[PDB]
Amino acid sequence: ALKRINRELADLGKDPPSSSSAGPVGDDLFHWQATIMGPADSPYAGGVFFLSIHFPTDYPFKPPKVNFTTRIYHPNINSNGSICLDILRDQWSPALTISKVLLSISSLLTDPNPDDPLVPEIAHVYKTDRSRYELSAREWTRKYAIG
Amino acid sequence: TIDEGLYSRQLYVLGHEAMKQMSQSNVLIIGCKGLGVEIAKNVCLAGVKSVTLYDPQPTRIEDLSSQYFLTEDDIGVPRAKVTVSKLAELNQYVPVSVVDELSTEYLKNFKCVVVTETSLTKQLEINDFTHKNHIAYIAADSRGLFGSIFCDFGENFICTDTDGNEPLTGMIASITDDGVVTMLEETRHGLENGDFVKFTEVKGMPGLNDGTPRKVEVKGPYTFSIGSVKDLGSAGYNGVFTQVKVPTKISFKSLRESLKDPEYVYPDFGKMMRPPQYHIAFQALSAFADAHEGSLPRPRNDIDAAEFFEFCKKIASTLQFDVELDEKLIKEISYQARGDLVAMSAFLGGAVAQEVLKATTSKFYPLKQYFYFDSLESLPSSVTISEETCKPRGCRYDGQIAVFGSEFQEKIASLSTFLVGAGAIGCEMLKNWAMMGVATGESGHISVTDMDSIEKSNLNRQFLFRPRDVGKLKSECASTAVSIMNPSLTGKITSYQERVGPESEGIFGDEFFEKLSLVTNALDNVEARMYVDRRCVFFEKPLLESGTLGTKGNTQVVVPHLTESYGSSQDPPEKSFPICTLKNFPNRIEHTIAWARDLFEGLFKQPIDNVNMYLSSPNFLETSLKTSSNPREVLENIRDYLVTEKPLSFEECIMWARLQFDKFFNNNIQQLLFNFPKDSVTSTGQPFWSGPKRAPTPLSFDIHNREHFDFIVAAASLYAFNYGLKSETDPAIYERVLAGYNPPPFAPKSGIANKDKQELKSIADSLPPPSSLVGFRLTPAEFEKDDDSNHHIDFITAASNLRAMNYDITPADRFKTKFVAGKIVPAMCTSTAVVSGLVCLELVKLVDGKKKIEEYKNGFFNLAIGLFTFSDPIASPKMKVNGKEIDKIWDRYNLPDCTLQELIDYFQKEEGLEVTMLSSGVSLLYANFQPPKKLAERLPLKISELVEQITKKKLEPFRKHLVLEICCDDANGEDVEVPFICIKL
Amino acid sequence: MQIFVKTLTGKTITLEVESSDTIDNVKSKIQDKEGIPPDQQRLIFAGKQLEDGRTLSDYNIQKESTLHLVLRLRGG
Ligand SMILES: *P(=O)(O)OC[C@H]1O[C@@H](n2cnc3c(N)ncnc32)[C@H](O)[C@@H]1O
Ligand SMILES: [Mg+2]
Ligand SMILES: [Mg+2]
Repeated sequence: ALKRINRELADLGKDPPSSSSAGPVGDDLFHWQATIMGPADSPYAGGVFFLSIHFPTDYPFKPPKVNFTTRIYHPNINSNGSICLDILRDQWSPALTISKVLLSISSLLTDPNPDDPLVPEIAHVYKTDRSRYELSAREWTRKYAIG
Repeated sequence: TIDEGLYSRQLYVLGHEAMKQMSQSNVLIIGCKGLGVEIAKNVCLAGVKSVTLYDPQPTRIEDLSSQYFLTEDDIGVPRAKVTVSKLAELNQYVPVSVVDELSTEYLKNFKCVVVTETSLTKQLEINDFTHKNHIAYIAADSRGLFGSIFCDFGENFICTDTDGNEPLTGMIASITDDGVVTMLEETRHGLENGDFVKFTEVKGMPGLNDGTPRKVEVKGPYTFSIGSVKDLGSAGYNGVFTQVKVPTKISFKSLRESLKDPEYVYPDFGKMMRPPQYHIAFQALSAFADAHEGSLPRPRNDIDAAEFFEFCKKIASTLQFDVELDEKLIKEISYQARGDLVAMSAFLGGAVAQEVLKATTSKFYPLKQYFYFDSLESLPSSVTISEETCKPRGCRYDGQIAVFGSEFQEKIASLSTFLVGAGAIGCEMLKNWAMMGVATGESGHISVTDMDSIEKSNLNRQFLFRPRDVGKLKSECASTAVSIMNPSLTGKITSYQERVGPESEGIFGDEFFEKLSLVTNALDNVEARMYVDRRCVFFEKPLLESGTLGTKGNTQVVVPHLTESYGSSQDPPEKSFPICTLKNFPNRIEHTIAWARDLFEGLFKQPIDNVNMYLSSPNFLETSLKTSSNPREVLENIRDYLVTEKPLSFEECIMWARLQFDKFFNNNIQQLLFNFPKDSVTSTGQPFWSGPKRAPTPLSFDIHNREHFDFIVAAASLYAFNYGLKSETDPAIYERVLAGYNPPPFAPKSGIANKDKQELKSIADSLPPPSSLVGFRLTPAEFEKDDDSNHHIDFITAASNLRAMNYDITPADRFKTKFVAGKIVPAMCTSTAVVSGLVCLELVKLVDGKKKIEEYKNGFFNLAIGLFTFSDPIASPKMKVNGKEIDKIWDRYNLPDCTLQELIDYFQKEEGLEVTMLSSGVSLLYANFQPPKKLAERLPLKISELVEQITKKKLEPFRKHLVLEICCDDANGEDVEVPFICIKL
Repeated sequence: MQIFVKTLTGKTITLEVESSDTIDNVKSKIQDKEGIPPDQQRLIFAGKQLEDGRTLSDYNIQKESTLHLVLRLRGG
């Protein structure tokens, strides 16, 4: 696990992710903290979201545990930060890098999926009253994502 | 009326109807030597109605080579008489008897007849009777490193289950007018041509819902065809299909007819020319015995081999066999005629016992009809095997010396093995080692470790443990039992109660591991297997791995500097469902069972842990307020479980259970249907509640309903257990208390600054001070599947079935709920016997120190279909480092406890490589991209000092080495892989 | 060339291949028909486990040959 984790870390160093920045906590390779910037064409524009990544002892043969730390008002992200992403539960394969996961999370942020939601109330607001959803997401990103 | 407290793991393999039919069948076993006693033991553990033994031959010393129910005090006594006493203790529901005289007409009392150690004329006489009276007949034979099985279940045998798999089922997306059934998105049906399926809940084609099975014509991994459904309708939408398994008729031939034209089962496709040779060879053995007053050829005797080969030629000519006889192989069969190996006995006994169960239950596909096996690659080549060394010495190892010799016996007696695990495979392995004479010499030793204790369900396949042993340590009992079997093992077995893992490296350290000869894994999880594999790789010890599941099993061997390790390959991982599916949109009973388990944890475990940690840690709230995802949830849990909803009696527990019923089965469903009404549509105009999403409906509490009452009882009982109150089971109190309940009104909510911190503070200070509560704790509920009086499986079953009723899913029972929630692994005694036999056949290869990789075999088998297969191990990959050949697995660098700068300089000067990353354990000791100040601080430190500083944890006194991972780049910048570093402290 | 693959659970699979196909192509075909990733497949022919990077002709696999698809188990 250590070899592949260091390969991914070096590759992140070798290529500026621009929209993201992940790295180990202190000196522990099995606990990363990553940052995601809210897309400009999104209600979360100008927001910094922190994620915690926990690599299992069996990496890359088990998915990393990725959880949002910043509060976000999204149909597919609940109050605990759990992310409704398929590549993190049962579609994980030992060929996906952390950069791919971060790109997937950014794509999830730029457009939600209310037809298979994790938070039914936010999904209902999104489907019926879009403007209220926009205002709520803007308020949440101004209150929690900016500080 | 099956005792599920004993047959728990076996019922998940066979079933209830199978075992009910099995408990009405009589089994006669002729012959009470190692093979016969193995078969009888497995049959007694399986649970047949009764077992009768017939063996009036007085005991001989050599019989102790594989008969573990015989002692040296039993010489001269008939084997059945001395074996029945010890067989009668294995299972209390299976009587075991002995008959001193066998007549043909007496055979009609038995469902199955097993024949061992019998001449061919007697076998023909018995089979001529059993064939015309429709009695299952099995004949087994074990000659040295050779084995044979023959099955004859009658001309009209009926097999109800052929492969032992669960019926296939799946959700349909559409059915066209021509029967083209299509699965959902990216879903595989898994059917094969000729299978039968039945449909339910098919909209637009009600005719398919009648329940008539239909033929399947597979057209791809996602679609199949059923024929013409023109009359039933034009097109069908949604629905589910379930496979229908149809009985088969199998016709067997008698032994007399089967001798002339046999039908072979091939255990290995690498040697497909041999079974025809063994067919002639075993008949020649019978003829030789008949011509010499029942005496087999003497070990490694050339005159007897010549006479035996003449018999083989005569038989091959008589049977019109058009096969050219391989003289070397046939004479090898002659040489090892008197061999009696406990490994071959275990392997064949497991196979034959499974065949007996097939005969008595009409389940799984039986062998058709001859099964000839050999393990001739196990014959030693590093010692002298001749007539002088293989002659009997009048000891209990004569049956093994007749195959391997006395020098190999001296090699075996000096082994220093390490057995990890003492379960079923561990018990079988210990018994095999005791019979083989392992570690009975002056320099031999056995170490066995296991941290578990004996339970009732373990007695069904771990034959070394008795009901009186329940509650004791597995390793101590196993060591005592095997010391009883072989008295020479007294004082040469050491038992530990330690779990093998990172926390036990002070006991199983360098000194412990450097004296071993081999390690055998008998575990049930992959984490421990990987840990032991890494330890064996570091210490360069041979490893024997084995695993079972139901009727399937595998064995692998890891040899230093020759093969790859256990962790070099991948296995399919456990399947976990999406959180969205579990929380809101279940469609299978597995989803609801997972939800029920999470509900159990969230109701009876987590809040209690939070309350207890609040009353212990003085700074719990301050840390939790900033180091938790939902500190508000923790505060609410503490408040509710301490002050707001603390029960002072059991009636308050009943009211709490009623409230939780309303919360989890009536109100959340109403909120969900408020968010997504049943008439809602997706963003593309399709209905929302279609296909994998099933529209739920709220439940109204009715006391007369069984599931509602079960949930209330279990929830109230578990709450009382949490608060230490006295629960009750009489329905009268429940009906009295619940009658006067007024549910608070509920209306789903439509939704619509920094003061919340003040609210959290107000909640926190409202809690009673920890100082006022000293010595007060709440008992948490720790999940326990095997106890049927703690209300755990009862609660999980009730919650799962209620949530299934919410979504119109078919509820399950406590049996399946316990299977799913408990993550139980189906287990069988026959599979354990087979894997132990294979492992002990590879062990003698390890002892001989064979170097070539084609001499070792990894084995796989499935006894439900009668499949055996073997393959050579994979050689460890090689690589080029600095123009030198390096093994990628078994090679390492050995360096002193130098400084980081000196290590980097050594790698630069010696290997010509530039170090870029250096890590130890779970820490990054050095990286090329770190700031110059940190490096300049960390360079002049020794590796041990650097590790201690970075981990902030001093190395233990017993720690004698460090393992370091290093990533380095060459001069050109190309990344080159290198083996790990072993720093000597 | 047409070959057959038998699973440890009794299922049978038919593959249309050629003698020049690598083991990787066969594993990809098995993944297509079964969904088992190539890195988790253990194929056995005539007592030899097939390894990635070689061809069928390296193992003398011809038409109507039978391979076995096996896996390891975790009980004990
Ligand atoms: P089967 O499930 O019948 O029995 C397995 C036995 O293996 C032991 N075991 C599991 N895991 C470990 C570790 N890490 N160390 C030592 N022993 C282990 C169980 O206790 C069963 O006896
Ligand atoms: Mg146990
Ligand atoms: Mg277990």
